Amino acid sequence: DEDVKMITSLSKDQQIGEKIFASIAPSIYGHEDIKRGLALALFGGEPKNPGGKHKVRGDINVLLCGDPGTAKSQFLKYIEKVSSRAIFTTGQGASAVGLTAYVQRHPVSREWTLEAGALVLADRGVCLIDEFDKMNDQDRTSIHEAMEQQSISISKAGIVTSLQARCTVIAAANPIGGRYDPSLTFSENVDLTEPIISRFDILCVVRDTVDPVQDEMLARF
Amino acid sequence: AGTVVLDDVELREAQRDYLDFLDDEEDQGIYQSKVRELISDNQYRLIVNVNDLRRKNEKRANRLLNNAFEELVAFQRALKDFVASIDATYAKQYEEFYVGLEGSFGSKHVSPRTLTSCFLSCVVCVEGIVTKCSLVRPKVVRSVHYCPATKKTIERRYSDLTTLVAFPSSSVYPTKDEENNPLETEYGLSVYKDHQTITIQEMPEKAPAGQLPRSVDVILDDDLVDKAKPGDRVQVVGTYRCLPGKKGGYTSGTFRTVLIACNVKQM
Ligand SMILES: Nc1ncnc2c1ncn2[C@@H]1O[C@H](COP(=O)(O)OP(=O)(O)OP(=O)(O)O)[C@@H](O)[C@H]1O
Ligand SMILES: [Mg+2]
Repeated sequence: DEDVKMITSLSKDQQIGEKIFASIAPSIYGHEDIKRGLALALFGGEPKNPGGKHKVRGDINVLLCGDPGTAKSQFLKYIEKVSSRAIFTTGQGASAVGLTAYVQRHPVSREWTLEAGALVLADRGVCLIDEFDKMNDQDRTSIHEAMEQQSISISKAGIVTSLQARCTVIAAANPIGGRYDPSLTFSENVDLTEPIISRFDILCVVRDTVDPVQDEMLARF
Repeated sequence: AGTVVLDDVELREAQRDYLDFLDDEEDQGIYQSKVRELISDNQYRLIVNVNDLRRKNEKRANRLLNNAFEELVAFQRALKDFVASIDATYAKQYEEFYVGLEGSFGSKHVSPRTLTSCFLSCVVCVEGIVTKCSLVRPKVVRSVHYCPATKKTIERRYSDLTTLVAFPSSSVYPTKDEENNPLETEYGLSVYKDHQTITIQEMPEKAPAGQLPRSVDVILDDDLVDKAKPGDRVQVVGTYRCLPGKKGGYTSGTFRTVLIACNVKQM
């Protein structure tokens, strides 16, 4: 009850937006623009569908491309910590949660289960993918289907289903050669394809450059 | 068992009806030449159109489709009578002859997915593909034994699936004489008949997309042993019956349903 009044009082403050922007990721120095974008990504928008004909989503996807050592994964860890419903997965392999739905006998409970991917589990939530370039064919296909149609179709073991995938996607990746090239476009620097990049609303580029003062401050922290 | 039956209106009338059905004297029927062909070819079963029977006698067709075993027994008795009538010499070779069925069954034309308990004990038609087959195995019908100690030979008769339910008194193989003199089995004089089991699955072209298939199990008797092979598309007409489980105290109440073929057709 009083929490609602406190929320309204904080809203009455004229600089609440900057407070929220600076409130994200206390443990990461710099990258203020990334935090500002993640603010909008977390708060989100509003879907619109006039009748049952024209669906427009309100989820703001985020893509990060960075040189090694820029702490891309720490942002995803913080987002998972803060978000009420957030799923984390990695494309390199051996992930705790898969990225594709399948029907299997669970090793522990020994029961016949339908395990949907991380995309399905995060209904009205956030899905985080690390090592975005390392993903194989199946993961890329499932991600493309979930981002463009916002639904996942399953036809396996006599089961035919369609499941809702209303989720916000945040991803991190590294350039092709291991270092970003300012003389080439974003698409030429990244292993991903243009249709996949086109889905993301916000693209962030983190380029490592030798600044003595910034390096000194980062080392101090 | 000394129990015998003296009168039975239904069975006698049904036998008379089949006798009139298979006469073909005052009619354009062909079954007489069919029987002559069977005698010529040494085969011992007949195929009769169901639609023809319904046209000639609708009540008999209705009863046969609704009730199978007794009507089939009456058919076999009538075949024995007419084979004896035309040529009694040929009827000596075989114990009993058999009847096949053919024609458009209509509502009873049933897919392996749509076979239900509603069609139990009736004659059904099914279209499918063959997936599993088993080796041909002989089965004993009449056994003959000889006693070197007393120079006497005996014979025992077996009837297991002829009767619906069997008991431990039957199906016992004799090995000793009344005075414990050993008996020697003489395999030449005994009688055996072949036996096979196959499995039929609903064709993938007909099954609904994305759904698992359903299958039926079929038993092939002595005549129809080699008529089927795996990977083949066939149509089977036959009875649909329950399978008697072996003796026990507590039963869960679930039977096994097995289709006993009478006609197998390569479409
Ligand atoms: N601005 C920063 N503030 C705090 N720690 C940082 C910062 N930049 C880098 N680091 C540290 O650098 C280390 C590099 O590991 P990290 O997993 O964060 O890298 P990454 O950017 O995800 O790299 P990769 O491209 O190899 O996946 C981490 O221990 C992280 O804490
Ligand atoms: Mg990382």
